[PDB]
Amino acid sequence: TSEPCQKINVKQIAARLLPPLYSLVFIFGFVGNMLVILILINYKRLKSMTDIYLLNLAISDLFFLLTVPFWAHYAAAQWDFGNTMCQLLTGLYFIGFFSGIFFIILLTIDRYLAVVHAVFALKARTVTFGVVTSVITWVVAVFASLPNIIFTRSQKEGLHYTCSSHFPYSQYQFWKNFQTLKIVILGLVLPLLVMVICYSGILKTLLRMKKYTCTVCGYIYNPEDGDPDNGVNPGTDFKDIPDDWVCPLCGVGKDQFEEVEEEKKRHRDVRLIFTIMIVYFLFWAPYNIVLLLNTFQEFFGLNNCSSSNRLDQAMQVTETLGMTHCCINPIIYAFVGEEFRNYLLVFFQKHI
Amino acid sequence: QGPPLMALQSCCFAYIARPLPRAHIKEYFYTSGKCSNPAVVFVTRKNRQVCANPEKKWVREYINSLEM
Ligand SMILES: [Zn+2]
Repeated sequence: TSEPCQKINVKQIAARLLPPLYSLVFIFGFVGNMLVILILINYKRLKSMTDIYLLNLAISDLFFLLTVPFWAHYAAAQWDFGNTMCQLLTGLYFIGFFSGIFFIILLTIDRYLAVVHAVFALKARTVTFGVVTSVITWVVAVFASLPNIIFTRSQKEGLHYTCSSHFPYSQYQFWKNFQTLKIVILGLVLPLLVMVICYSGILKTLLRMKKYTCTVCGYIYNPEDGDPDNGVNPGTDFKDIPDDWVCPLCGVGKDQFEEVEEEKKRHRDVRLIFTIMIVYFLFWAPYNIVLLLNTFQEFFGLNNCSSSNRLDQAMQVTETLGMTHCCINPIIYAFVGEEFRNYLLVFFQKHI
Repeated sequence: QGPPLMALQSCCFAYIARPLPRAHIKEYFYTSGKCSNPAVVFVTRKNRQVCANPEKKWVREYINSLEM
């Protein structure tokens, strides 16, 4: 009677599953992000605001990764590292976390500016400003992580040692809400808002009439002013040109025309930033949602032993999913980015 | 909302009505911030775990004792 509510199964299962998984994550993630950092510094050489944010984003994953072996051991045994190591690692973890989403947001805005406000982005997308922005962003990520550090302590809980947050019981539900909202607003609402705003500005610009160029002679078809002396009314989409039409200079068919470099590069640069952002929401939105359910479990009537145990299973599964994300971004670069896969090939050629 | 694996931690949904024999209590800990309810857990010489209300005067007095 009046005993704590046991999640004895959930714990014991977690102790077997998580350590190898986190180990695999730490393996793939470390070599993946180290590779990314090596390529950005030595092969792409950091020449733009984008390379700077991609660099910092990889650094963000490494802060996260450095803590993973410890969480892996914690799951496998208990908290053997003492309190100061508990507060430190919790700090690194949330710094990794917040800086992670902040640079994804900065990537999104940096590309937004390039596509929608091209003229303003001239002096604004200076590498200089990329750097100061990154510095400020790290500072902020740290202040955002401070409360989590201070609320977190190692303690002996009967037989086992833990590393956990505790909130003062006098303002218990206040702090729970504060901490949960801080994670959910910054980790979910804010980047959704950015995504929505930015991608309506970008899709707008993106589906405007695209310029094409002849592969043989290099003639450029500008949709804005068509081609009058050969019967093509200005403002005609290249698709809307009669098929019997040929290149005014060399006379090849539309079959030998491609999109101009600046247009395909733009399509590529938008595909990258989009994939990163939504893959982020794939791996982390479940955790945020379950975090909301737990914090207001009394509101949903989930605050009993049996219900909260199912809630706890969900929480651990989705937290773990989120944890695996710190190895996903290099994988994305390998299957989405043409720049990375090629530089990776040169990386191996340089090994021979 | 904190470091990983807080889901693995136990929570209280009831509090003991009357103070336990001070003689029989060995240690104490607070339940995780993940928990719906704030709670103190006392462990006994017999290593039973019993949830108590942190707001109660006897509980805070018990906690103060275990520090000294
Ligand atoms: Zn031509």
